[PDB]
Amino acid sequence: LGDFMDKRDASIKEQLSGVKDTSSEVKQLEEQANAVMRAARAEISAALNKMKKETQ
Amino acid sequence: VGQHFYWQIGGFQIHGQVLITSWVVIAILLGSAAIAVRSPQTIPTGGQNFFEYVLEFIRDVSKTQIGEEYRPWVPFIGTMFLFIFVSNWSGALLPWKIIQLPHGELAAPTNDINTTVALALLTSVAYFYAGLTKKGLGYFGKYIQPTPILLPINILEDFTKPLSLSFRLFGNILADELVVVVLVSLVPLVVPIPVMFLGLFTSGIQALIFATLAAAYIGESLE
Repeated sequence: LGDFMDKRDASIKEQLSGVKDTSSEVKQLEEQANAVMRAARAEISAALNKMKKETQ
Repeated sequence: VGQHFYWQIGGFQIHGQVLITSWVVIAILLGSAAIAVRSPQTIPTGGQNFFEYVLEFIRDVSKTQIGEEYRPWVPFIGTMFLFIFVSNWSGALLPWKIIQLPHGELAAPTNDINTTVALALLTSVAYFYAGLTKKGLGYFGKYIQPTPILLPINILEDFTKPLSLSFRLFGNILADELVVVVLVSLVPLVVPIPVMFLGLFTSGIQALIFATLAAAYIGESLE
């Protein structure tokens, strides 16, 4: 008579744990979506300047 | 009116009301509990809803009182709740004046000495054991640090509390038996109509107060 309500509350428990790890993953994936173009744009200007020194 | 015993000797003079009433009430209680827990669904269906409502009632009244480890005493206090509940309803309802007994009567388990003093004794054994468990084995709750006088009265109250709860159950169920027997002995039963409601209310709340009073005292055992 106990495990029947244990399951019905454990559903909300696993749900809230899932939403917590979900929000962590959302911020991390948006960080990486910013980061890939940011890394490309920054390093391309880096190589631009460095090769431009030898060009001058 | 005949409450003593009948001579069903078994090594010592044993009470007959005690035996038959407590045996049949335990039997019908386990027959109710066992046949309906065979095939339970995850949804609280017809009887499982009632049984789980009783059990969450016991969960609340055991969670609010005792301490951090009430769950192993939830079986004890819950079977006590169920026993007093069904025995009060059986004393209010189940017919035992049309059936006659040659040597005595047969009304309820708590009408006699044995199955109230047995409850008191089992609770007291549980209190002494739980006090020697949760506290040390040298001196249980008896030991007096602040006051130099409370040393004998500590064991004296630890002796006089279970008998007090016993006398509570006595003064409830014996009074109820007197109500019902004189009220059906008045005249045909056109008189018990309003009194049956008060008896039912008092019996149900008698079960509840016995439950919470067992809870309070295993709480003191924890303390």
